Amino acid sequence: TTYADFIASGRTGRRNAI
Amino acid sequence: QESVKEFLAKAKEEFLKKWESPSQNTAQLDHFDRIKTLGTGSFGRVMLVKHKETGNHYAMKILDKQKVVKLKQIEHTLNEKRILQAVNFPFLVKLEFSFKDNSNLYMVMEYVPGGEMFSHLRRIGRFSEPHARFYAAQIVLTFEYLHSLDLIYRDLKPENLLIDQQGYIQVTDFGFAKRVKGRTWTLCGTPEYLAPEIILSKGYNKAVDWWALGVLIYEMAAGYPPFFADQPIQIYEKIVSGKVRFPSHFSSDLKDLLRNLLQVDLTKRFGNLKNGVNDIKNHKWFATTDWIAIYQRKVEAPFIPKFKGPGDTSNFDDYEEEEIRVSINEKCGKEFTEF
Ligand SMILES: [Mg+2]
Repeated sequence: TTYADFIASGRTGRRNAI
Repeated sequence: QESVKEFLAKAKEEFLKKWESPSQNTAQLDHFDRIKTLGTGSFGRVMLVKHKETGNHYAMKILDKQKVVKLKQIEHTLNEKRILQAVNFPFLVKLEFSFKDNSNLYMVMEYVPGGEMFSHLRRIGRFSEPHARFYAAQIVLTFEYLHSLDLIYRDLKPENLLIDQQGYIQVTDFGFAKRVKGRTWTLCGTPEYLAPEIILSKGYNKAVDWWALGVLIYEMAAGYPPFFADQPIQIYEKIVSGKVRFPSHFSSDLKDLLRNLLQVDLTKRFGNLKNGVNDIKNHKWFATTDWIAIYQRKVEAPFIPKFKGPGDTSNFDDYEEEEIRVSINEKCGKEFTEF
């Protein structure tokens, strides 16, 4: 599922700016 | 009654007076007891502090001047303070004091005790559409206000949205906010939230804020953003592709709103058409929204954060603490003269 792919990704914590 | 145009003209007159004559040096460090770190960032931390005379709690943002200079964020930081001290809106965090010393810049804000929207959103998974809509409406009104002042915000995300004791939103972090009447060019923001025209190194305008609202609404309602990947370059490829997939649970009205906010052609994007923000406010997904009641904060919130007293920080993560050191030599004094 897309949700499972998100939760397994490296982008679920607080996100820094560019 | 007063028209929206008249309301916004009065807001602009109020803002311009403070924009042209900013407040400076309205407190000092030993006016406060520092209690706990509430959050961290590139240039320092935000601490819960207690004002000694009043006993009021505040949130004190601390920026290391030398680090700001090194990361080439001087003008952005001057923007942040000049704008934050001049705005006034029910969903914008209130600056109470600002000052600087040999080492640091300080912005002391009203303490927003319910934590980041980020924390609640990740924990619960996703918000219901009525719940997301309640928050989105506050952002829509806030951007209507900011854009009428020629301000672009440029850092919308759940990490910069705080929940207050009433369950309403407080927008924080004006680090990328800028007063601009033309287009601007700075590559800044958070990868998941960047509009295509930022990525493509075009000039861009306030339409990037409406794109970011699309990303936020999607993330609130889905539990994940519309474009994500472990590598930012892969995020950027998805953003410019013009392809968005929607969860099956999204209503048809939500999908239609999002197609018009996550519109890669900024000239067809809602918020950027002849009717401006009213194309968003009048969209079917917002048909149940009482915009005046939201502004007046009369709507019952989807949830109230738990609170165990003043100075309670249980809605915030814990961070490693670090004592403030103030150098005996003034650092970067000329760069921050107007702070
Ligand atoms: Mg921030």
